[PDB]
Amino acid sequence: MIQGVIQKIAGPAVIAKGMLGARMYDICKVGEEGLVGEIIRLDGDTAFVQVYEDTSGLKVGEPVVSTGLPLAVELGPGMLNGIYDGIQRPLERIREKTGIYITRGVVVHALDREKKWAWTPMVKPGDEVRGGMVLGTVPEFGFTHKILVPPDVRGRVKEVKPAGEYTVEEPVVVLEDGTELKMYHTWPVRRARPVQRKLDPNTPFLTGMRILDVLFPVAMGGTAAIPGPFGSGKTVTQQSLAKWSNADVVVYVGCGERGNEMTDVLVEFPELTDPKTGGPLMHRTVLIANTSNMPVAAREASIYVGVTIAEYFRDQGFSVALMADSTSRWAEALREISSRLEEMPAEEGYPPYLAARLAAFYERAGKVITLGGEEGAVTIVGAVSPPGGDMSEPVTQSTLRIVGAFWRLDASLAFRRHFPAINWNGSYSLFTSALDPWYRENVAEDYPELRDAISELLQREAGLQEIVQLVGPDALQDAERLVIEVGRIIREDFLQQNAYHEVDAYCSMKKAYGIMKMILAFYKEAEAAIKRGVSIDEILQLPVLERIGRARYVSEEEFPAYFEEAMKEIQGAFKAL
Amino acid sequence: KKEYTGITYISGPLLFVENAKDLAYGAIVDIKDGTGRVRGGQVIEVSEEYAVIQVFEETTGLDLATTSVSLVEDVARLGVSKEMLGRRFNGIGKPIDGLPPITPEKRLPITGLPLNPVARRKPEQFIQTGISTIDVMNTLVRGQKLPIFSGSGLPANEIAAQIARQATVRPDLSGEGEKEEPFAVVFAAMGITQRELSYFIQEFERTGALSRSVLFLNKADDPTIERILTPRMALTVAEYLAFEHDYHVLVILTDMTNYCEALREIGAAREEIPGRRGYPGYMYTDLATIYERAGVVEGKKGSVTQIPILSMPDDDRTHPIPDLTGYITEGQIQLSRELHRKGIYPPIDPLPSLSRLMNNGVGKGKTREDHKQVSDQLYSAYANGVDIRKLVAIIGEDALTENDRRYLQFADAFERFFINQGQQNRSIEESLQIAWALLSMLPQGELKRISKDHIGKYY
Ligand SMILES: Nc1ncnc2c1ncn2[C@@H]1O[C@H](COP(=O)(O)OP(=O)(O)O)[C@@H](O)[C@H]1O
Repeated sequence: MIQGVIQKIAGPAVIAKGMLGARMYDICKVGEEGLVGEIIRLDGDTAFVQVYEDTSGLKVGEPVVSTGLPLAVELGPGMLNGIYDGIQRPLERIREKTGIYITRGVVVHALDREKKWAWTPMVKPGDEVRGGMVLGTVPEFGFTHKILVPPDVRGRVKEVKPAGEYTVEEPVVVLEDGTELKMYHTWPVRRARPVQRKLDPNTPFLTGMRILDVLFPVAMGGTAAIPGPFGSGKTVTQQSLAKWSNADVVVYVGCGERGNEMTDVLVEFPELTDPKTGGPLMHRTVLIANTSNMPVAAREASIYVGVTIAEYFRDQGFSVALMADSTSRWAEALREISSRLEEMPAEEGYPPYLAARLAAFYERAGKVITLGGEEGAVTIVGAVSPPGGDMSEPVTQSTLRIVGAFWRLDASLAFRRHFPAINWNGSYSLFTSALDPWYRENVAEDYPELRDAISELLQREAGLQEIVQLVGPDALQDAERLVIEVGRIIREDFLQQNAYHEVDAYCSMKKAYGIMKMILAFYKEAEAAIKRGVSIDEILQLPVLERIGRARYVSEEEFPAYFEEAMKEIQGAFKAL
Repeated sequence: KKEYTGITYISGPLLFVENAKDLAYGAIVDIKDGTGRVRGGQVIEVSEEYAVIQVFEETTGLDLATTSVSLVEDVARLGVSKEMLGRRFNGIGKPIDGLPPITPEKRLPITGLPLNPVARRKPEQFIQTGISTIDVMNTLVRGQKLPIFSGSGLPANEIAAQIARQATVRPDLSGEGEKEEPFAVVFAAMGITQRELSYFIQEFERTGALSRSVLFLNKADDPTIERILTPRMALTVAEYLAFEHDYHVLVILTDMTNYCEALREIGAAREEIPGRRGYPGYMYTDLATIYERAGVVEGKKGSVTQIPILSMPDDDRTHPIPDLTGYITEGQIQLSRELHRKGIYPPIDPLPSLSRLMNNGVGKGKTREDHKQVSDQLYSAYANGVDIRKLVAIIGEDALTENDRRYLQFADAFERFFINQGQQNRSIEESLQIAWALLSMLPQGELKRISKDHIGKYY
């Protein structure tokens, strides 16, 4: 095909010689072991091998042979309930052939070749088709797992095997075109499979963290970003989505995140129930995990595969939630190549490509009608990590002003003890107006007004905060200390959930909505308390405050009536005193 | 043509190309591959050995093996036509509406040249916007550049596209025939999301005004190269409007943060050493030239307005990208959280904000007489009240004298109604009235900046 040998091997990169006719970015095998390569530069006939795994133990003058396909995960039915290396290798089988070591020199298959499956067809043979037109529905768990024409294929059918178990590899469709569709179909990664067309979004991506659903929120096509220094909950706020999002598929993938946080979701996740079936929640799950410890270059691979997976599922028709855990390391990874190939860099040494390969990523999708005429959403909420705390640093900032919905996760907040506390005096979402329809109808018809008044206090409260630190809470009188305290409670109780309290760690709108109406009331009547002639001073020390306190803890079932009880308790417990 | 092939050394976005001689600096060329798809690359750095061409896009697939390069054309550029005036176009200058291309009347060198100084005629005219506050207090004069410093997440865009459609110069108030002069809004954003891309097109088409405007809008993802030329396009296209036919243009570029984000990358690869805090040394210059498309030029009657709106990252006024501008553009109109948190729209502060040149705006014999003094009224009045609103928190309200106690209430009516203006459009004349009214709230015979006459006719 095209073959040469090692000329210069030193570091994760190598330079082979005796090569020509290569193409940019192409998988290869290097060393006697065979390891998985990439073409990333040419210079006459010598080529920079980028070598996906480790190295060590190599000699100069060993195989170097390309096949000339440029990366791609082979996508088809049966992928859930697994874990996948950076080139989608199922570690199960690996573990079964090794022991307890990720060892080089490994080759297996992406989708297992044994299991056969219950087929069903749609179209009759002797029919016409065009790109991405649905064909067969193999069932798969609580899902219905369709199969499409691989994009950019068109023609006319000629046979169709009827129902029964059938292999993954099998050609179960023949064409009058001499072509063959088999169950899966391989698709690159650098490209970006089209869809029928692009369209606006308006459906909220529910999430159940009050803080991500009453204040800042996200569109369905949403793109956002979450940052915060080390020890800030960065991971855990993606944990919750992975077990309380509201869609078909969580596709949690993290690159450069430790084992411990991964494996845990593989021993807890079996025993839980989804809000959309009742089954083991692990059905809507991917995990393409590729922890820090592993190779260098894999950290680059990793993401773009799970972007693609994000398309692949959307494609069938569902509602992708992809979230990359800790994309920033990716930058570091990219830049480690750089160093060795000698590319002068831009600030903070990142090679100038920060935008180049960022900006393509995040733009990707949301509510986009498919070739199949389904409603496709790509939901990404990117995690990032700065390396300082200085948000001024480039790789961070470049995220803003490429995507909307910015949440910032304050650092000094969290040292105390809340979670997943954010600064809402940093943060800002954009998506928040085009959510109004759905909210009105679905939730309550007066909700957005009732929320803006909450921000009315909340963002105004700093107005006083500063003056507190300029002359104490002393000599701030009473419409003064009203607010301070109201709001004090507003974050003490409306902004801090957990991810470990047994219940109360997920909410419906309508519940949350409830909590939120109370407080307004309490503000209102208090406003009329002091104006009438009494004082907050004791009002704080009313028993009824603490009822508003503990409040969040009761569950839904009780919730209506809980809430109704305070609805009595208010009007009496003001007028009396 | 057929020709120049055997390309050696391609690393990432750079590309060396075998012996050409034909080429020129600032040439642009077709790269062709092994699969028929074609790609473009600008001609930078060339010698007696090689030239340097730059893949615009991705380079996925290329080969040491032959896959030639076609010389497109000298110093590329584009033509123009009056036809253009309701279209949808991307970057370079291709039809994104889906209706067949233009047909010239000219070709235009896209390095925009620089004017002359004598030729320029001092501004003296006026332009309404249709937004209030940015006409009353600090008034966009005609043939003027000026920019809206936004914050990180305050909503620029909307406050953009309102002031897109809304404006119409009233020559009326000055005296002359109405349709002696028509209005062209030339608009270009960049780094727009699939999301953003749609908020424009929806609003634009709504009541429609696409039929009196030109589009240009270089998607976010889209190659970084073309980005660089992108504005220069819609700038030069603007010339052809006023100088060869007279028109009154309003150019509105957007998000020049992107302009530099994107910039840097280019320079970072093409070589140089970046100066202070990055932002490649020759920024000052490069940025300068994307602003000399403005002002009226004697004899000629039409002219260009710049409003380029951009966002800072450090939320300052010290980071260079905005700071820089602030030496060559002439004023500043910020947006604060404060307003916006409390929910107003479009939040444009008062006091941070001020157009240095605006004296030759509004006039007694130009467009309404009293405006001058309204402007220095509500400003200085305002700031006086914003203190009280804080200090009332330390002493209660039982220690405010009468005159001044009213200066509190002023603020409330100012903030709640006056700078809010939803989707209501207004006009310079209706707007001045409102103002007046509010000023009536505080005690008279005191607003001593303004002269007595006027108060004797309005209250
Ligand atoms: N929702 C929560 N409830 C309780 N503790 C939390 C919560 N979120 C975070 N924490 C605590 O704070 C820690 C911060 O999360 P961590 O895993 O360190 O995130 P990262 O290192 O990715 O920023 C958690 O490990 C946990 O101990």
